[PDB]
Amino acid sequence: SVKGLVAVITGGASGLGLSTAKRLVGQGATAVLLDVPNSEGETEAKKLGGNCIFAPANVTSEKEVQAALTLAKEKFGRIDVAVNCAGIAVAIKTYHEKKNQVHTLEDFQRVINVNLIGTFNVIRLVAGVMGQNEPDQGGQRGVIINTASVAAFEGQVGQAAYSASKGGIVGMTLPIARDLAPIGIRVVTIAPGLFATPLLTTVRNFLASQVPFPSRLGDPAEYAHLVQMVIENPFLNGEVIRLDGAIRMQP
Amino acid sequence: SVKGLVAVITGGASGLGLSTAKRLVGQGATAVLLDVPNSEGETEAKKLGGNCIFAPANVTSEKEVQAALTLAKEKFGRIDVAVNCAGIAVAIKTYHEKKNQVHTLEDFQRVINVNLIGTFNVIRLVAGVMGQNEPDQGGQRGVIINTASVAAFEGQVGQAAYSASKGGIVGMTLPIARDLAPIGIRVVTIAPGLFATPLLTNFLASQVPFPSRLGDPAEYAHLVQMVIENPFLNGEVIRLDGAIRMQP
Amino acid sequence: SVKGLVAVITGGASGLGLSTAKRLVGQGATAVLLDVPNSEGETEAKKLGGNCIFAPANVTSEKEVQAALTLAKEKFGRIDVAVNCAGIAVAIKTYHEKKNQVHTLEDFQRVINVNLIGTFNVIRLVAGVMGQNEPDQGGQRGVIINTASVAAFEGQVGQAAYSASKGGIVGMTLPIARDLAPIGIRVVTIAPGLFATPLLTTLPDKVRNFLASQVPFPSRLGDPAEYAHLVQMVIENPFLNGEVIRLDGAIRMQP
Amino acid sequence: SVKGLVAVITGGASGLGLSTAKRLVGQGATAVLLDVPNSEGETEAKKLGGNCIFAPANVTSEKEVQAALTLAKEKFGRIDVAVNCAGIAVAIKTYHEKKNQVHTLEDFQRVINVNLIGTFNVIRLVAGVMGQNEPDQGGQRGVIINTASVAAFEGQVGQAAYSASKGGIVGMTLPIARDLAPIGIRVVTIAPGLFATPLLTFLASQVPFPSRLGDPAEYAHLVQMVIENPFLNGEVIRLDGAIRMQP
Ligand SMILES: NC(=O)c1ccc[n+]([C@@H]2O[C@H](COP(=O)([O-])OP(=O)(O)OC[C@H]3O[C@@H](n4cnc5c(N)ncnc54)[C@H](O)[C@@H]3O)[C@@H](O)[C@H]2O)c1
Ligand SMILES: NC(=O)c1ccc[n+]([C@@H]2O[C@H](COP(=O)([O-])OP(=O)(O)OC[C@H]3O[C@@H](n4cnc5c(N)ncnc54)[C@H](O)[C@@H]3O)[C@@H](O)[C@H]2O)c1
Ligand SMILES: NC(=O)c1ccc[n+]([C@@H]2O[C@H](COP(=O)([O-])OP(=O)(O)OC[C@H]3O[C@@H](n4cnc5c(N)ncnc54)[C@H](O)[C@@H]3O)[C@@H](O)[C@H]2O)c1
Ligand SMILES: NC(=O)c1ccc[n+]([C@@H]2O[C@H](COP(=O)([O-])OP(=O)(O)OC[C@H]3O[C@@H](n4cnc5c(N)ncnc54)[C@H](O)[C@@H]3O)[C@@H](O)[C@H]2O)c1
Repeated sequence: SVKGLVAVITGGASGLGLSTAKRLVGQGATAVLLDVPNSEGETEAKKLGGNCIFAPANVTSEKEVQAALTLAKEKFGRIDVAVNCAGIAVAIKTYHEKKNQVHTLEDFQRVINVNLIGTFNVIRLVAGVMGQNEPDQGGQRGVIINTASVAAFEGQVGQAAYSASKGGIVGMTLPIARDLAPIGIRVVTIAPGLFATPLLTTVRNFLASQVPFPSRLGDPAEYAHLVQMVIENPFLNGEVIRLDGAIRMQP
Repeated sequence: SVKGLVAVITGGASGLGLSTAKRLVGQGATAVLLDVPNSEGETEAKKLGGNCIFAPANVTSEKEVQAALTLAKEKFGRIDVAVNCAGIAVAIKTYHEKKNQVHTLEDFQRVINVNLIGTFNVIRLVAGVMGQNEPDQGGQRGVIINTASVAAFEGQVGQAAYSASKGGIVGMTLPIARDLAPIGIRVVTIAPGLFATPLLTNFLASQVPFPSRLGDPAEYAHLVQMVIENPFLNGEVIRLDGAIRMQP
Repeated sequence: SVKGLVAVITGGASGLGLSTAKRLVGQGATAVLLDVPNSEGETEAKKLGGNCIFAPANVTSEKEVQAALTLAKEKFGRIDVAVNCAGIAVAIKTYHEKKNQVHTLEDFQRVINVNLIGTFNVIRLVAGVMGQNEPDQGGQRGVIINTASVAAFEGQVGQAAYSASKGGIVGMTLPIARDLAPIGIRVVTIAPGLFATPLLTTLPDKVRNFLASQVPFPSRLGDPAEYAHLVQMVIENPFLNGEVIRLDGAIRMQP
Repeated sequence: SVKGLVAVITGGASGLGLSTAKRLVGQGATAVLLDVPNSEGETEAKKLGGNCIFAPANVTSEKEVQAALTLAKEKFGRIDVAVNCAGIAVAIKTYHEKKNQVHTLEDFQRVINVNLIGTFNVIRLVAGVMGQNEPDQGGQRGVIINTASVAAFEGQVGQAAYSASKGGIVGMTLPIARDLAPIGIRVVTIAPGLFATPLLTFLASQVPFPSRLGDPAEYAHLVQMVIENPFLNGEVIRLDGAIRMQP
């Protein structure tokens, strides 16, 4: 059970992170939605009730992420779970032939900074807050769950920056789990396929037609169920799980 | 949830398969333990009550597996879930120079037959029984979960036969999920690390990063329940291993 | 350089194993084609000249493989390299809903037996032969190269048996490398994508006439000589071990 | 044969990139060592003679890489091969309890910027130069080889930033190969284990066989075979003596 756990969920105002918060709060946990000020964070935290609050923060900022973790610790006393869902996507070829356009350096850097450096910035700072917890009976002080993508493995045309960012999350999953093993913090990454979030919601239903079964986009509530299972299962650690209806992405 | 689902669990008399049966029956499902006659299948099925029965079957025998599946379908109405836990292990080097000892072909074949051919035998026969179910509201007719091992990825010295058998389970997970997509059967594989079961029959726990101990069979059972419940998990292998990576 | 090495190449009468033998013999190695009697083995070994001989053997037979290895080792004095290319393919769904047909157990067992158990059979029996070699200055006594397939990773509809057998070769590559590390035999597996060989008749027809469009670049079937070049690089590079290499034009296979 | 090809090798002043340049120039190719101004690049380029020049540049700078590729084109006429070996490493835990010390953001960013963004920076700019080449008889215009690491798969304690950077090179190998397929540029990544370069010079004893650090010239051989094999694309190759890294 997740009842009573405190979860900080980056990208919590929409899509996968919002669905996660709704499921964990419906199961008794407390959630802090960490998302940018221009998001619907405050609306969604109101709708989810008194066990969910909004902490405005950009995951690339050390100050702002420290302030949101400080608010979560003040309000709820501790942090037990962090879910990294904050992310952006772009579709830009390395070299776009009809326009003779090279991918810019700044667009690659922006996707790296939000998705990869932003996820490490939350990990590193939440690990220190989870380390102040007393261990449970099984030695555990917290669980950190990251969101990669099947683009880490079958990146499509146009996905170089996105796939590098998500490959980086995959690549650092095991060394962070090994780093935090002495303090009892599990680190697991989910790699979603194609899900019905603002990111995707003809262009869309072609995509969807490619998922072997079920033959549709993923429902965010399915991601949220996998996050609850990862929190609950004490032995799942250092691993990346595809959640994708058996799709393999073509170019 | 899993309430009302009917599961067939090979290797169900012991270890990971027994723990899986205990958990699903505790959650309201029915389980049929498929295991060899020499096992404690009957006593464990009686202990679990009327929603658990024992069907004696060797998974390399299509006659015995098909009889066990028919007993399950007649007793409980249908089959919704199959979990392949039947398996054996050996630790035999390919070649051992000091004793000039070559791994026998028979010892390799035996592990492939039980672990890999036996798992495929169950999959192919249970698929058509699941195909008889009316699809649920999301189109699903059943879920098949296999047991590979981290030895599919970091096989140790002595594990050539076991690793070939478990790498075959890994390798066929995707094409069987693609085969069965049109009738709504999901296929997922769990790759355990080191677990506390009779398969071990004295320094193993210290290698695991965290938790730094052998896995508890009930943690495998919990992951099985999650795979059964999640409609979108398919064609994937999941390591359940405390972040271990095996050295030689 | 492979000049002077003695290679035993199973599946040597055709396709990838034949091209391998042609390249290695053209670079000065000696090659023993191991392939079934009912094949072009003999003719191809004659066409390749005196450094190429045909040893009839089914890789599922312990006695035939041992007799082919013994023939290589007596004739040429030693065995330095083994290449496993013998294999078969079938396209059979686990369950075919339209025909209400279940994959037979014997069709799965036969593909496992040739592709997986036959490769292990060659490996286990050649390992002791290579361990009689004097180790070179780097400690090496031999190299074993196996052929899996991208089907170990992206098995298609109908490829359950094939992908199980090739997944088995991938899964055992590391433990066999670790087993043979103390006597200096490297173990490497190549996973080809789609190659222009007599094996292609397995695909539908309107599906084979279609392959090239799926390969990003080069946008065509692989040429067997490209597999052979990769085999030569694996034999030459001393530090390649316990690894599987995809050789596929960057394809990822769809269902 | 690589005879006549022009290769730009980042990190060319030392270690794996230098051994690659030595091997390729000894097989008749031409090589441009792209490495920082403070490296020994110019002296190593003179020792290899007229077919090897140095282009001082930091791979994280657009301007300096553009200048380096223009120098390569001006000297040798075209670019056929790029090899990304420029890289750095740190050993810093995500959180170190005994010191109560969080890994700094800046140390992680530095490693990501040189290893990952710097490799993409070279890839994107060299792809435009290789697209100026007429295709060979097989449609190819160039070959780009990157250097990841086994730390992309078994990153050790202290390797978070390095493993993130190297996992990003692995993750982007396939989409970049797919992006550049229509212009005939293959993209392949090598993931070395443990090699005897300045980055390292009991680790030797953990390699199954050969039981030693890798010799840079074995990485160089593997680069030459990737350049020569027309069908290797979108793949990552471990070059590691069968090691699997423990924590
Ligand atoms: N939807 C898919 O199909 C899919 C597939 C694979 C992986 N993902 C990953 O799932 C995660 C969740 O995405 P989603 O589909 O829910 O999309 P979404 O756009 O609905 O939600 C992402 C949220 O992240 C927030 N965010 C973006 N940049 C941020 C920043 N710097 N700091 C703080 N918050 C920031 C956004 O404001 C938004 O609320 C992302 O990491 C995405 O890459 C999505
Ligand atoms: N315990 C571990 O550390 C571990 C780690 C990784 C993978 N696994 C895998 O988990 C699965 C379960 O093993 P376990 O640890 O529970 O061991 P176990 O020995 O306790 O249980 C395996 C059961 O399979 C049965 N079985 C063996 N061969 C059979 C056959 N031909 N037909 C029918 N039943 C047969 C045995 O009688 C036994 O009851 C196996 O596939 C095993 O390879 C185990
Ligand atoms: N051609 C492709 O597209 C492709 C793709 C991936 C993997 N492969 C693998 O490449 C290897 C070579 O296949 P190919 O394409 O060269 O096909 P091929 O049919 O041209 O050659 C395979 C050879 O293996 C021999 N062989 C089959 N069973 C044997 C047995 N029991 N004992 C001894 N020899 C036996 C056959 O007689 C044949 O000469 C096979 O392992 C195949 O699975 C091929
Ligand atoms: N040596 C190993 O054991 C090992 C193992 C795996 C991966 N690698 C990777 O191999 C590659 C080569 O490293 P190496 O071992 O040869 O080490 P090295 O230090 O000998 O060579 C790396 C070179 O990259 C250059 N470089 C660093 N930052 C740069 C920048 N911003 N711009 C331009 N040049 C820059 C350095 O000046 C140096 O000449 C790196 O990517 C390294 O991460 C090395």
